[PDB]
Amino acid sequence: NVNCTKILQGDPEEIQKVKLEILTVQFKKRPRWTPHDYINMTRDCASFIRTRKYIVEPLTKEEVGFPIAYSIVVHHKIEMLDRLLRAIYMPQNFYCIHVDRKAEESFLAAVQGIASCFDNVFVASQLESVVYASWTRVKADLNCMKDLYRMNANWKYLINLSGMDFPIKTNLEIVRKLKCSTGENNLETEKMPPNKEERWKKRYAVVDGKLTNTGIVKAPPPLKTPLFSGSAYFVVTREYVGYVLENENIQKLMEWAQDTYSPDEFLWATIQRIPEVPGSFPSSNKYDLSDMNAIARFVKWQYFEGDVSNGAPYPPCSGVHVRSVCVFGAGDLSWMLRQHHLFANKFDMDVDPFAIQCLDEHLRRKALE
Ligand SMILES: *[C@@H]1O[C@H](CO[C@@H]2O[C@@H](C)[C@@H](O)[C@@H](O)[C@@H]2O)[C@@H](O[C@@H]2O[C@H](CO)[C@@H](O)[C@H](O)[C@H]2NC(C)=O)[C@H](O)[C@H]1NC(C)=O
Ligand SMILES: O=c1ccn([C@@H]2O[C@H](COP(=O)(O)OP(=O)(O)O)[C@@H](O)[C@H]2O)c(=O)[nH]1
Ligand SMILES: *[C@@H]1O[C@H](CO)[C@@H](O)[C@H](O)[C@H]1NC(C)=O
Ligand code: NA
Repeated sequence: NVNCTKILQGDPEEIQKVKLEILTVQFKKRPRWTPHDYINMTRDCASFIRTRKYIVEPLTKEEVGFPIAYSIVVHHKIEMLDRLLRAIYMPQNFYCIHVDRKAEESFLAAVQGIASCFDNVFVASQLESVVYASWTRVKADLNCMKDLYRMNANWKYLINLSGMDFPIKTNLEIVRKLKCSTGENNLETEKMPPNKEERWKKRYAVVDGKLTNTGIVKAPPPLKTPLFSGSAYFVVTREYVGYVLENENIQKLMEWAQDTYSPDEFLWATIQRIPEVPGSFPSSNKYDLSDMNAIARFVKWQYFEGDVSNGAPYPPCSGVHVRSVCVFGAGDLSWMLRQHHLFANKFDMDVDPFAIQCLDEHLRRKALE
């Protein structure tokens, strides 16, 4: 009933039609799949793959010759994970899923179910209990990095994702952008703004499942170069993964970073400017990369949204905001798709499944050409 073609072109009438449908009593009562449904469905992997329409064969030789690794950190919403995995799944790639140690038993079993169906999807060999804004969020990605670097020698790039991400490019287009990177990494990395300093000048501790400022003053970072500011999300070469897992100075930086607030938002940005890190850029601010100029992740921050022809980096959210981040509505997609980033965040089947559906369809159609 929803014309996804009109949605992707940005037709206000079709968008309004989605907005109205979302408001109905009938929509909010719609039947949802449970983690138990997934435990059930994945007993028969052949039928699960067929039914859910995973892609079982690589689409081009170009893609076959360019394997990609993914690290996916999740804790809930099994249906969104299955949609995300299906959208990015290729037989030649690798997928490590980190399930939060605190997640529900049934969710963890459902993730293991899905993973058991694929030789190249698997659960991280070590799980962290992930506390919001803490080191354990970084630690989750490092765990996956460790597994992936050991399991195969031939993948080119690692991309980290969360459970509520969605691709806005096909595998083929991602591979081509990565080939265009020429062994360089790509992620946000900008001069540290002075209002983010309280996050690492002080020691933070977990008090009652919650990361809190102790007020204790930290030693300076063990680094010649500056700290840089960025995001949790990155696109990095295998050689970078290797270096970071084994280099001693990087290790000291990480150990120093453990008791900071949101270390994920400076750790990667910072390492990317250390000389000798594979794929790194010089620390000169001429090479700084903003979130819009990097390709890693398109994200809309509430306080930045506005009139793009008036200086706003992107137009207002059409979904809803959660902690200042736009969760995308169908009205966001048109503009989003003209951007160069590989993935976007956040989506949510509970808020606007029509956004995901149209994006999902468009990408599958586009790929099968
Ligand atoms: C596993 O699933 C099958 C199919 O159930 C359907 O799909 C599921 C994912 C979920 O959405 C269910 O609500 C759907 O009905 C189950 O087989 C069904 O069993 C019910 C109850 O006896 C029956 O009414 C249906 O006709 C059956 N459908 C089919 C296709 O056989 C099955 O019971 C589930 N098994 C377990 C162990 O939970
Ligand atoms: O209890 C939690 C909460 C968060 N996460 C993960 O941490 C990452 C970041 O979560 P989110 O994007 O919601 O944090 P925020 O958007 O508020 O910065 C995601 O991969 C989540 O799956 C987690 O593993 N356990
Ligand atoms: C959806 O809209 C497009 C573009 O306006 C139109 O060409 C197409 O026929 C429509 N699809 C259906 C099945 O109604
Ligand atoms: Na597996």
